[PDB]
Amino acid sequence: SFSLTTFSPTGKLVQIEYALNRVSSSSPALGIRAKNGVIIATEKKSPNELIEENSIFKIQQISEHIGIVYAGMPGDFRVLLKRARKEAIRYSLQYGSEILVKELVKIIASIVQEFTQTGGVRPFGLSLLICGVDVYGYHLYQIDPSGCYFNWMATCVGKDYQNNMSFLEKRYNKDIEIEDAIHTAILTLKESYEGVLNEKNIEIGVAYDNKPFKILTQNEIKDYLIE
Amino acid sequence: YDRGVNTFSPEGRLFQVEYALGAIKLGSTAVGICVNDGVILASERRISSTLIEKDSVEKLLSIDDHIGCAMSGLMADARTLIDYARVECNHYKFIYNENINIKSCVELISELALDFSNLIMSRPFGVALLIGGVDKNGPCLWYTEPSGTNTRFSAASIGSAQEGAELLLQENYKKDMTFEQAEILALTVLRQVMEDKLSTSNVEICAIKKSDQTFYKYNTDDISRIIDVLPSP
Amino acid sequence: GYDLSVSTFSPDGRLYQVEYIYKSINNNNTALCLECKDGIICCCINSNMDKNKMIKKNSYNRIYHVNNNIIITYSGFDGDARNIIDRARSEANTYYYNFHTNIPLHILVNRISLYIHAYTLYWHMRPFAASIIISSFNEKDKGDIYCIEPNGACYKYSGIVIGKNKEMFKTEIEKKDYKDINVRDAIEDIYKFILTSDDHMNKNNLQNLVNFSWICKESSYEFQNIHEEILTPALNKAVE
Amino acid sequence: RNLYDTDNIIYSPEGRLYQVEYASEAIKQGTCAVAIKSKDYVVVSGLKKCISKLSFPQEKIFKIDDYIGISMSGITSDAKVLTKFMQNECLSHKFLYNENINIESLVRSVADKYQKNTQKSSKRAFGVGLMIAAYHNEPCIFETRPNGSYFEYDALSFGARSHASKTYLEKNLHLFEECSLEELILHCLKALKCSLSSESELTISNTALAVVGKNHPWQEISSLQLEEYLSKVKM
Amino acid sequence: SYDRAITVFSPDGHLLQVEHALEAVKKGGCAVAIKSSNFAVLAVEKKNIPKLQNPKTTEKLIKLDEHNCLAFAGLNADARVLVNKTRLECQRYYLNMDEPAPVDYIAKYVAKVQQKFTHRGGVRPFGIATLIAGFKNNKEICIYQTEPSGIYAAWKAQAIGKNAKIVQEFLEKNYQENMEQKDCIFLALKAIFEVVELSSKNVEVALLTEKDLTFIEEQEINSMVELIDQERT
Amino acid sequence: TLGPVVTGTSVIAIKYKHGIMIAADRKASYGSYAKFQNVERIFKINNKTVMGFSGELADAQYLHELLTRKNINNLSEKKRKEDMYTPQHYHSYVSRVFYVRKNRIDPLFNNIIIAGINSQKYDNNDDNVLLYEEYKEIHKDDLYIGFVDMHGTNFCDDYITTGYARYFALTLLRDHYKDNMTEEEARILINECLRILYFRDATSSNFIQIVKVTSKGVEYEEPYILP
Amino acid sequence: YDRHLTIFSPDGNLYQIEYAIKAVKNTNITSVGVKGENCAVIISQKKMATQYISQDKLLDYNNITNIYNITDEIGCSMVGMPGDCLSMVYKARSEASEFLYSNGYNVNAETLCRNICDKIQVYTQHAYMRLHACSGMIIGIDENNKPELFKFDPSGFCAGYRACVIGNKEQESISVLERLLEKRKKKIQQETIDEDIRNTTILAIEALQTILAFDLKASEIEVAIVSTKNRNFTQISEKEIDNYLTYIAERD
Amino acid sequence: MARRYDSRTTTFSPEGRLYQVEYALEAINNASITIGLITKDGVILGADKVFISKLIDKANNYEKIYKIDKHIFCGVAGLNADANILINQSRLYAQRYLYNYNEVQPVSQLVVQICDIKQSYTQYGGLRPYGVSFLIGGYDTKDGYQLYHTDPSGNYSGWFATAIGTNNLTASSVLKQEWKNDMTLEEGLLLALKTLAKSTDTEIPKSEKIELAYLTNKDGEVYQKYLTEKEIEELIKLYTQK
Repeated sequence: SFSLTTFSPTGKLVQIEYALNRVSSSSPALGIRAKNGVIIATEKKSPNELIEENSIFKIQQISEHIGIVYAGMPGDFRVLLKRARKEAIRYSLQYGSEILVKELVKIIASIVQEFTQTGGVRPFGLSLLICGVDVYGYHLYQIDPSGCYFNWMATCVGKDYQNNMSFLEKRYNKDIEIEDAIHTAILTLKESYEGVLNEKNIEIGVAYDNKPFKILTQNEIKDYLIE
Repeated sequence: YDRGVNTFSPEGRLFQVEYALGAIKLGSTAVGICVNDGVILASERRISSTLIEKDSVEKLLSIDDHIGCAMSGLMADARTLIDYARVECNHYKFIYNENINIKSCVELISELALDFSNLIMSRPFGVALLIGGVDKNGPCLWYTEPSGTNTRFSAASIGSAQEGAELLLQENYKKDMTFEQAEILALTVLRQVMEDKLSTSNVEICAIKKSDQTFYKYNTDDISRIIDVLPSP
Repeated sequence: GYDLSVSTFSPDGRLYQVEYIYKSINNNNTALCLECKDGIICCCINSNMDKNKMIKKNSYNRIYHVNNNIIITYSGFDGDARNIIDRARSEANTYYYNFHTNIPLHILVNRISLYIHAYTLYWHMRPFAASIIISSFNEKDKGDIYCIEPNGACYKYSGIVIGKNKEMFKTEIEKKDYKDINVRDAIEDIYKFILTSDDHMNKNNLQNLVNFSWICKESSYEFQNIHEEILTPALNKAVE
Repeated sequence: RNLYDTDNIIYSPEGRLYQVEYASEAIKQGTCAVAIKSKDYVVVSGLKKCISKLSFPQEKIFKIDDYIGISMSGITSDAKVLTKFMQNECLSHKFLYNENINIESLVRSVADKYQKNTQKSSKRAFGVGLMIAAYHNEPCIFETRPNGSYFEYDALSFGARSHASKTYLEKNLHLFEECSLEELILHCLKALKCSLSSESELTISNTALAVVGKNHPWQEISSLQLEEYLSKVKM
Repeated sequence: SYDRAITVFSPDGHLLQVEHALEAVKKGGCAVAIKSSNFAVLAVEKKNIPKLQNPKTTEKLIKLDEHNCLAFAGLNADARVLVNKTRLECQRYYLNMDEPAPVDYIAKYVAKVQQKFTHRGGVRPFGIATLIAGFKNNKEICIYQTEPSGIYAAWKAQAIGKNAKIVQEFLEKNYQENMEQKDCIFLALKAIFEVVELSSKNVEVALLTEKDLTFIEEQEINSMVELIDQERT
Repeated sequence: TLGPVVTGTSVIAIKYKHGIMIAADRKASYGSYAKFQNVERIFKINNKTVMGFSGELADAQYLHELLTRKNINNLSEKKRKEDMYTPQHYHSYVSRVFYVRKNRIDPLFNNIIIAGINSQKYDNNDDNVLLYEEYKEIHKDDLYIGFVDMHGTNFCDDYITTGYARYFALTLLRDHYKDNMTEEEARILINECLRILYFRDATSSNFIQIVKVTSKGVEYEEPYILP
Repeated sequence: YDRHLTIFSPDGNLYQIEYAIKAVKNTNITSVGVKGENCAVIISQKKMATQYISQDKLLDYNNITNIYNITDEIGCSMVGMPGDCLSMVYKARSEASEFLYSNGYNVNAETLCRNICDKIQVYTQHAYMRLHACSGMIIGIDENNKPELFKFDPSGFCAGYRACVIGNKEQESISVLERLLEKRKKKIQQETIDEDIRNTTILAIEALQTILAFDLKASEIEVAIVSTKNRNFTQISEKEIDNYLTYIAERD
Repeated sequence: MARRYDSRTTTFSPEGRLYQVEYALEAINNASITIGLITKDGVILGADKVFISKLIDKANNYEKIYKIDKHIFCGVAGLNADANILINQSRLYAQRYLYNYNEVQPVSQLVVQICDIKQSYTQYGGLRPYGVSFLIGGYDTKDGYQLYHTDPSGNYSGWFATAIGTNNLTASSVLKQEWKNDMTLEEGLLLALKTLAKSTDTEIPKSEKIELAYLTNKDGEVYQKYLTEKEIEELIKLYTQK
């Protein structure tokens, strides 16, 4: 039991750097917040139709008002999602009120950070986006594999994410409608994607202005494909 | 550089124990002599300077009422054996009323000097004891090298110049020998391996006479009397 | 470069330190076990013990049993095998405490196969280096012979040789349908192999090196070391 | 070679485990010691080691139970550990029940103490082989290699020059049918003499020797009594 | 790692990871102890950035008990952890013995824990060499040096830290026996910066008596500093 | 193990010239209600030993499993017929079981009797445990009749009766037992003991099981006493 | 050092997992399972995995099966190293029984596959284990009488398909199973009521003859339907498999 | 065991330092800068925010100047990933002390208590040391306003004005000249403003990259942070004064 994550002579944790290069080469996820809600979206490259798409969806629900989406290793997501829920449940046992995002993230960040340091374990190879609604407002957090976290208006995490940033930087204003937020999110996934067949291969999860976090089903995505 | 502590050489010996044998060639060149009247142990003190109190530095400890001991190699790593023996030795005296056999007392030290092998510490010691006591079966004198091979000597020497000291003992020593001769035999050996002065500030004679069967170091008067014999100046 | 630890897969996928074991057990004393119309006969040719000339007459035995109706031989490290047998007896005892019935064969083999396999999964643990043959006979159902290799892989056979000369023995066992040849006279056919098919290191002086026992109708289907007064008539090997 | 050697888990590409094969030649560096099985008695003699002209000879023969005694050859400390195990095993059995520990079931309990030091990577296999000489119902001699393995024998030799000592034993069939311990002890002592190289120290009353038999608990052969045997050896 | 021997034996027989620890000590701050009839003065070296870094670092002159100095030298990171074990041990003894811990018991303890770490598995040896000034059961002042190897010895006047050889040879040639209150301070101050400049900000000297260790203020530290340069001129 | 509810009753184990003759009724009573009247209380734990029983039934079937699996542990590591566990061994082992529990306060209420032939002078070196001429004389010193009270009290005699016969059949035995009796002499003596018990002992009945441990094996039969 | 299952390669990959997946494909055992209307079927090649052991010489092939059944309702067809396959079945046979014990109803065909991939991933993240080179199918019937089919790999991945293949022919089996499943959908009869015998089982069988070009001797496969009206993961006897092997004069 | 793959993170070097700790100092000397000032009225703390894009919230949250208790706040300068573990921990120690001794923990008893956990990772366990070193400021009834600078090894040090982080030599250099011993809060802010500016070699800061807070006990440890709307007002005095 010894740490596999070691400081390189230049001060860079070479192990985290290697994990990031796996994050930055996965199917791009995406999240945007609006005045009345927050949107998280991800692209799922349409595979051979043998697979049932509706059983591998990446956007997952944490609690009543908190959803999640990742960009990286599917294996380390299921383990982190499952252990994210239990911590969310544990807070709800002690306190009646449903957990609030700003410290749900600190719980996860202090969990991902452990494997950055404790021995015999590699860091998580994924970047998460936790979006939710809370009495302090809407939220959209991102968690690096390193464990460091940021608060975002909107961001992209998967591959090709550097220009998708520049795409979103010029098509985002603080006062933006939730329906407008989608058409500035579908296009940025539509423009980034190659072989654009953006139907049955895209996942959308919405906050809906203090309604339960619902994932827009296949009916509710074509009608958002007017453009 | 890399190999673990439990690693056999392509010849058979362990590395660590054969490595530690270099260490025990460092400290005082103590000499212990066993005669039918109780054993005697003497050792040296090359005091570093006039500052050191010369009284808190000791080369000849006392494991019990009736067992002396001598040091070599890592002195710091040795107290953790003497202290360990001092505990088990009294532990033995509690459960069983009689004092301890040296063969048993030396045995339980050795069973710890190689506890690093794990059948709790993790490296072998760098010491070489010269334990000798007057329990029963007459006095004894043993030698616990780091590799745990305790051998019952009759007059052995430990330390940096033990090779030259074990030669003088191997010649002059005879089994039929009285205590008055035993004391001077040690000093003759030390006189031939130390620096200029055989004064009270240089030697550490202690003995456990078979009459009293109690440990008894020599003060400045009981030590100055011996040095006057001086067969060859 | 990838064959140091057992826990690292070789880039070809062929997990080394498990195939290296196969070389080891393929260089130890052979062990044979085949099924006859009445019962299972085993065999153990300790062909590597001919230097010693000081062994007791029939001390060294590899035909271990368990529950007095299941025969466990082996061919490999004499230590690693005995560790498994202790587990095999322990696995059978735990069954009896909990079910008041001797453990059926086709699950004892699994609970050993898991035990063998579980040691090939760690930095520290050294994988076992001994194949195992587990067998038993029933009157209602004819016998069955399970062979176990290092890293699990229990298989059911109807006759198997494991050890140094396992190859050309197998070509010689299948000459006859031993499932019809009786056990009583099947010993001689085994001797006609060991005498010739072995590495010429067992000639006319093997009453001590080879030791085999069966489970047949003569023993009421229980583990029975064969009395020497059966072996000697079976040494009617006068050939050429 | 250079790679498959560091730890005691790696199997060499030939299936040979080096670190137990490297600890199996520590016995080859131990002094000779011979055990001879009569029809009713077991005789063990071992040549002690005098590491210096002043040092007493070390110990080569140890007692275990009333009728069980051993004889190490290898790392002394690794031998001392197994004595305390078997001593604290026969005593336990003599306490738990009132029988005497079955000699075969005692060897297995010590022939599998080696293994648990072979499986793990944080333990080293014991260096010492043993000659468990005992009489329970029929005289018996066992040997346990550094790799977990044991056997029942009629004669032995360990290490120092055991090749020559084996020659005397591998040719002698007298031992079984030979009553008259006096003759057996001479049979055993001469075997040890064969190992002991000439132009060197000869067999003196400083070589360990002990017997155990029908009504004979494991007992040394006293210096005063062994002395007359040494005279019958030189002739 | 965790629970594995990291201080093992070099081919020459020495313990490398202790040998490096001694090199860590040399990269420290000099510390000096001086003995007298009953009082023991101590002076040390402090380096501080001017106008910042307020002098509350108080690295050396760690109080242990009512009457026990300590003026270490080496890794301050391995200082508080070492000291805080002694201050704790000073009390577990007082609780189980109902008397103040004698200095000779303390030095045995400090060296015990220091050597303990160079002997277990997966623990880095302390890179700190300490000297302890205190009173035994009989009221008798005694300075007890220590080294990360675990060895120790009393001293009439011992100096440690960066370039201990140079300061020590000065302290072993002009040491009286029963000096005055003022005389001891002057020898410590004169010696302490034979390896450092005369600046009175670097040296801070403290004095120990039967009761309530006293800290010497800047007044007579500066005034004696005014006397050392004129000796040098 | 808190209190006895289904309890056996007395057993008698004398030794006659051809071997042991241990007898026991076949009733287990649920308090004051003869719930079971065909229960067997004399089990074979070796080819040369039996094991008596009195007190609560739940613990024989416990102590039966302990011995019966220790027996096979022997039966696996047996090379010669002299490696078998003598009845002395069990009775010195059962004594340990009862004593070690007396260290705690769960005694497993019983009065176990261990009886068998403590010798190997008669060839039975082929153990057909799963499925199975003249008697030989036995020196009366090779027969071991153990006894273990639920306090650990253990000893051996020529004849040990436990449970409740210790007040009824013990008086008959102590003044009518002679060494080296014969087959029909022992049975009629025992039949004159159990017939005494059946008359005066409430928790005992007819339908005796008599077990003889002779030089050939362990034999059974089921008399029915005639008042 | 990419020897670890943990240290990310400089490009971010986990080279051990890719090695573990390779070892699965080295066994060259094909296992195909397809899902139908209220019926799921699964096949495997009923051969000993190609390993250091000698090839099929004297065994009794009535004891070499790549399909197991975790419970009376949930079957599976593990493929990989034969030692690891049995460990997966036993680990699966526990997670399914623990779930039943602690929840009072049978585990879903997908929760059981999701639990394993949580156990599977734990090996991947830590350094002192080894990847269980065992990827296999899991089939069963949920509480809604819908058939289920999930696939998991040496890496934790519980995607769950509608017609899946594991082995070494995934380069082409992605397409042969793709077009041949459309045929059943394309037919607009809808008169198939519990007609799984001639629509799903034969579809998987004629799917196997195309992935590997053998003629499918009846003693070289085993099929295990878990359709409704059985719901019990029964293994279909060889007397019935060879019936569908006679269905080459009119089917495919 | 797999000793081949070990790196011995808790072992010495041929000189006497520790490689992992010495490398951590390199890691914390590539992060942002953090400044601390002590005045006669209160302690100031300022740090330059690391900028990734304009889509951060940058309105209410910031990861350079955290909070430990009503009277103790710390400015991280190093790997922010593992700095939190010393925030969730150092907050406990300030609460364990209050739970035990029923008073607010003095700062100097908190620095020593958080360095020790930072220092036990460089002694044993074979784990990498924490790549974080951060100022701590607080007020006490014992000795008033206090500042403390810790290092990844653990060897902390009292201070009057410290500027750890990247380009700390210049920020220390400018601070060594213009810091009066006795000073005022409002005038204190502009000193921290200036040294933040010159450290990042810019005449005026962008007021969206710099973050400030102060304690200034008002008998309740009032402890105000700042919002970028208020920091604009501060730059107004920066042009006029400089």
